[PDB]
Amino acid sequence: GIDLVAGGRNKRTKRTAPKSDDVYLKLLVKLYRFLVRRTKSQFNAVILKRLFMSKTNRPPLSMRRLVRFMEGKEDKIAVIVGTITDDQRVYEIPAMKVAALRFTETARARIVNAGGECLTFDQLALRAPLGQNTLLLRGPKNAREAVRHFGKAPGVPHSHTKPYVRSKGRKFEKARGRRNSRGFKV
Amino acid sequence: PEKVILKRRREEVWAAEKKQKVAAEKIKAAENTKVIYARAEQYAGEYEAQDKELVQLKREARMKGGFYVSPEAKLLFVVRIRGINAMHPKTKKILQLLRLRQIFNGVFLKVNKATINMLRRVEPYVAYGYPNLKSVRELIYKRGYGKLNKQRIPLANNKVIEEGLGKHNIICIEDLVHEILTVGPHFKEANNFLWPFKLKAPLGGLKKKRNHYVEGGDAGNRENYINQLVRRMN
Amino acid sequence: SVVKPINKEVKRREARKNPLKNAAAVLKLNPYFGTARRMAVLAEAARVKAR
Amino acid sequence: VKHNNVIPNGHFKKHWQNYVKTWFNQPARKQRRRIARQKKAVKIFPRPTSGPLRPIVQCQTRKYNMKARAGRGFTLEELKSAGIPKKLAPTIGISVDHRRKNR
Amino acid sequence: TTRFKKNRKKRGHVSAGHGRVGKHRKHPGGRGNAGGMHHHRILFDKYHPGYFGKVGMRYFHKLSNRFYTPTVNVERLWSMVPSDKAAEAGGDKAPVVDVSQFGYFKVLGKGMLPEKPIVVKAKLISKIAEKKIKAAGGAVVLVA
Amino acid sequence: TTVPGSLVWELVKKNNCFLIKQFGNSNAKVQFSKEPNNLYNVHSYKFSGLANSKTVAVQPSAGEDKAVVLSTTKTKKQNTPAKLQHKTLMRKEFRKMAKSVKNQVCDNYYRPDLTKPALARLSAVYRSLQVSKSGIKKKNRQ
Amino acid sequence: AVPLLTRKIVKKRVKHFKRAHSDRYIGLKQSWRRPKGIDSRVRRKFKGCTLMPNIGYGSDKKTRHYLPNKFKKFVVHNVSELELLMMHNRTYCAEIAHNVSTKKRKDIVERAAQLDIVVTNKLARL
RNA sequence: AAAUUGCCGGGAGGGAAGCGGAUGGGGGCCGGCGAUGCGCCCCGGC
RNA sequence: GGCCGGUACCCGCGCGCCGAAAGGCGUGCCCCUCGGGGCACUGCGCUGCAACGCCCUGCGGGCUCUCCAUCCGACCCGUCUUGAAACACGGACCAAGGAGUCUGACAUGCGUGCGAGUCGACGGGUUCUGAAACCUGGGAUGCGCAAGGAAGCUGACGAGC
RNA sequence: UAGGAGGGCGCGGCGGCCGAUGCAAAACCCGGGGCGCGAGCCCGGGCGGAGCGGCCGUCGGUGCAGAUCUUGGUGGUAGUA
Ligand SMILES: [Mg+2]
Ligand SMILES: [Mg+2]
Ligand SMILES: [Mg+2]
Ligand SMILES: [Mg+2]
Ligand SMILES: [Mg+2]
Ligand SMILES: [Mg+2]
Ligand SMILES: [Mg+2]
Ligand SMILES: [Mg+2]
Ligand SMILES: [Mg+2]
Ligand SMILES: [Mg+2]
Ligand SMILES: [Mg+2]
Ligand SMILES: [Mg+2]
Ligand SMILES: [Mg+2]
Ligand SMILES: [Mg+2]
Ligand SMILES: [Mg+2]
Ligand SMILES: [Mg+2]
Ligand SMILES: [Mg+2]
Ligand SMILES: [Mg+2]
Ligand SMILES: [Mg+2]
Ligand SMILES: [Mg+2]
Ligand SMILES: [Mg+2]
Ligand SMILES: [Mg+2]
Ligand SMILES: [Mg+2]
Ligand SMILES: [Mg+2]
Ligand SMILES: [Mg+2]
Ligand SMILES: [Mg+2]
Repeated sequence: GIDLVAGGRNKRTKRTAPKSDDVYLKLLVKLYRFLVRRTKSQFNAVILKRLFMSKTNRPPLSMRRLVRFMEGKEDKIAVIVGTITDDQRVYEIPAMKVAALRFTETARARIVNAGGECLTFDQLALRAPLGQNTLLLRGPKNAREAVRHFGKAPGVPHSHTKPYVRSKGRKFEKARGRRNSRGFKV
Repeated sequence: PEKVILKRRREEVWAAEKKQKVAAEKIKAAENTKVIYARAEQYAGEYEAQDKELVQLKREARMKGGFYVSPEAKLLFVVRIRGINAMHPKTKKILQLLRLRQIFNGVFLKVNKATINMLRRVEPYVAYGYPNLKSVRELIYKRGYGKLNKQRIPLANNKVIEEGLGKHNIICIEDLVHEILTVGPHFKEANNFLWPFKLKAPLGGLKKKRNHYVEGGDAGNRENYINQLVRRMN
Repeated sequence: SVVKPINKEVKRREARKNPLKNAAAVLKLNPYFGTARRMAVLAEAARVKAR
Repeated sequence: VKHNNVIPNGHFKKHWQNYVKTWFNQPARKQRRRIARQKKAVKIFPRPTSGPLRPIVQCQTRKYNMKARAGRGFTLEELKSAGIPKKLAPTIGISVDHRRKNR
Repeated sequence: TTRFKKNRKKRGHVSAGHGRVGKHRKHPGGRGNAGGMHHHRILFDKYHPGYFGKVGMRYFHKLSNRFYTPTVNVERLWSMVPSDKAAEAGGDKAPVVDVSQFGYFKVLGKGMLPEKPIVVKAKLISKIAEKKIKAAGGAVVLVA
Repeated sequence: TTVPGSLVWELVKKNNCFLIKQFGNSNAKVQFSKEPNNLYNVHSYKFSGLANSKTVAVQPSAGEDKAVVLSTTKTKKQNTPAKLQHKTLMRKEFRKMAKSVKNQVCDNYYRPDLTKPALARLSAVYRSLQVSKSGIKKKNRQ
Repeated sequence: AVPLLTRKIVKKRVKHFKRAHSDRYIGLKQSWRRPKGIDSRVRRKFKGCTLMPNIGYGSDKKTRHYLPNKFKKFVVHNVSELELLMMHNRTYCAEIAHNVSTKKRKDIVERAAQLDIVVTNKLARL
């Protein structure tokens, strides 16, 4: 006998590989296993594990937010393990070089028509095998609608959690527990 | 083909580079063995002097009409003697901190008011005492394993020590012994480096494990008599 | 242009050599052991022949 | 009832399994209507298969008054202004609506 | 897909995953939302505060069409302008956008506008929306 | 292989008309590939006669004595199935045919990969031709 | 015809794991079922009771699925499937499928003769 | 097909039998159950 | 004296001679000063320990199969229970049948497609094994794109650490 | 233990691929040989006399020892009362 928790074995879990059996994403993973293995680029280590990620851990990035993050750094390549979506609320976009897994059709046209480039991750490893002169960006992870419902319960003090309710209006989740005139105010 | 010659040439460069590294290493190995030889002589030298000096000091006091109080012990060897079932939570936690989480595991300790008061709270579970040169040396050679990158690596050679400690100017097993025995400036590092010793069940048996050594059992402090118990579990 | 030297080495655990009573194992651990033995081995010659 | 879920409100407390309407006859409905249209086309040839002429009307109700759609039939004034007699229009392919107004 | 259902992995296990002590019994808590104020009171108060009671006033025969007012912000008015006409302009010459032809009734003021003047022609508008349009140099027109 | 070989291996790895797999998906699985341009009949991308533009075939000919057929496909004819293959009929002696195989598999950098496998398959194919004609003489259990 | 395997095959158990109490009832099948009973002394592993299969009994990965012949088997149905063993003759042995007729078996045996393929049911159906 | 039954042959038994580990005796069965080939050589022909 | 192992590196071998083989044989510096000792420059390659047996279609070899013998172990399963071998219940035996499914709403997770959009799901058109497939509409159908108010109503002027 | 998950085994269809069979398919029988920790699987011999199997994907009325379980058949009781 030896005093250990679960025999000293790891009880946490991480994705050691992607879930999708998508042949091209499988090919990209083989490239970056080789790149992390031989080049030891810390950038390359980040790109590999982000490739092993679910759709909700790789949220999209709008071109408005990307244009803000690139401003003044147009001698570098924006890198997003995810999707670039077009944003109508922007007018000025600089000529910029963006690598991403996907571009929407409107986004890619907007970037190209500015005089930029819509790179893939295979093309990135040609032009930056160690991620040199790159701007590595994520999108807003906690911006989902589901995230509003997370955290402390809707009916506890100081919580601003969104309740699961089937409709809106006065008859749905407003009376007892939501105002002083009906019982109590949460 | 260009890809053919392009590939061979780099391998020639790479193969050329390796021999320079290996040529450099035999030279460093030659320097090291003399350095290691030099260190071991004085370590062997000064232990003999320390033994003779205590004999000398005690003799001088007796002819003066007084007597020499010997230096208080600094190194303990602690061995676990009780199994892992039915343990009190505070006793359980201390033995984890002492790196004793299996019966007949042994580690080396510094004496401290902080340390001695941790052994007082887990004493029924451990036997301990003051190790000597032979016990400290034979434990480390025979049963010494290193903690390299969280892994238990046997100290079959000196390079394991160099890569293990190195920074603290610990280069050989013999200076690793010295660092442990004469508790030195890097005793913390050189004692955490050693993985907990895995000892035999004692050849010849124990007395009643349930009692203190003073009563005739085996628990507690048995100061120099720990060396007799090392011989039988090593 | 950026990869490191390829490594085809397969290094394995090495078998145990008796660290206390194997000549090529003690010496490659503690090179001074040969001298330390011989000193008292030499002194034992003097001690026995003395009487 | 248990964990943070939406309040369940399914209306399945009657003998609902006796009024289940399945749609396995949807492809056959399309064919019968197609044959019906095709058979009707021959019996009215050469008259157009869309039917009689429908006038432009604005839809009701704020949400739709900006959208024009086909109405039931022409008013009496629209018919008389264009000089198409009241009782001749349905006979020549023009629907009538004695109820609609011209405001 | 019955082959991936987990009951197929509990075959040979007595209780089918529902326990030996507390069984799978018929309706041990009551049916549906029974006990919202008695034995599910913590759950209703914790996750659905406001559930019980009467607030506000009734509206006999509510028709949704009467309440229909689609809204667009000013930040989205320039996607509405075609590029060639976004080119045809002077300093004083601005395109005119009838948001009613795009399905919108009111114009709200979220977001920024480019310097180019614009003439927004709407049924309804907010304070800030016209304040931002004027500050770009354009004008607002009311229609019905 | 009008698309790359690495891509094609991805598509045909888990299922194709040549892969005969037996004894389940446990540690008892045995799998072979019976396509004719696979030298060891091994279902791997190294030996795959499907996911490579450059492949070697070593086959005993049809009813005829001592004729080994050696075939190598053509990298640039991938989309012309009929005239993709360059086959050669050799009825010379073994050591002389061991030269022809090296000339077309190794020395031109075609597939330095399959130097050993092609020769070994020639050794086995050629010996099967002797035994077919001469009849069984040895038992080979020693 | 000479097998490659140069290592003795060690089995940690040769007996089967018969089902508990299948010796006491007739309608119980001998195939292994793990007891789930609350008081089952087989499940609780008392000494003197029938044993349960563990991963610890697992045979060396090197000599796994090798027959006493020191070849690993591959069942063939025709001559074509036999010719897949041409280059594996020192590791794999063919075996004709149980429902291959006498006529077809004569062909497989003739062809296996030339390619030097060990066949473990060469005399069946004749 | 099984439960259950008869006949023939074999085996064992002092108030249960069956069972798990060992092995010893009997059976019954296993020829991929277990090899006789490869290298130098001398002819004598292919 | 017991158990394991038998070498693709660690050891070891060839490159010189002697020797059946152990093993020995050279030079120079330091040391005592006997014995002799210690250090020295080091290079190329190579690199699975052996010797004899027994049997060879036998009355041989082994076997995970069957029976039997002996020693050791060994209470009947399922179940509820703090606790079952129970003087707790169910079970004489065998074969076949025999129990978390379908549907609607919602939720989290994961996969796919598109993305400020997204659905063609009621219809229409077309379709010759197809009740399939394929095309079409939507400029506002659902959901999303904006919220706070009981309501009348109003509706995000652009972030720093 | 209660409980959760992963990876497998097995049964029957459907879309595809690869095959066996009157020179004897399925089912069943065996003191036959084997493989796998195991679910199970492969082969031998017999019986039978016309169908069957493996692989990929997908699907389901898909795995029994119990329920005083359902239906059928069969024992001991007993050549007894
Ligand atoms: Mg409060
Ligand atoms: Mg003893
Ligand atoms: Mg005792
Ligand atoms: Mg006690
Ligand atoms: Mg369980
Ligand atoms: Mg459950
Ligand atoms: Mg139950
Ligand atoms: Mg319960
Ligand atoms: Mg209870
Ligand atoms: Mg409950
Ligand atoms: Mg009450
Ligand atoms: Mg219990
Ligand atoms: Mg019977
Ligand atoms: Mg009898
Ligand atoms: Mg027994
Ligand atoms: Mg026996
Ligand atoms: Mg009780
Ligand atoms: Mg009792
Ligand atoms: Mg009861
Ligand atoms: Mg009863
Ligand atoms: Mg059944
Ligand atoms: Mg829409
Ligand atoms: Mg069915
Ligand atoms: Mg069922
Ligand atoms: Mg039954
Ligand atoms: Mg049961």
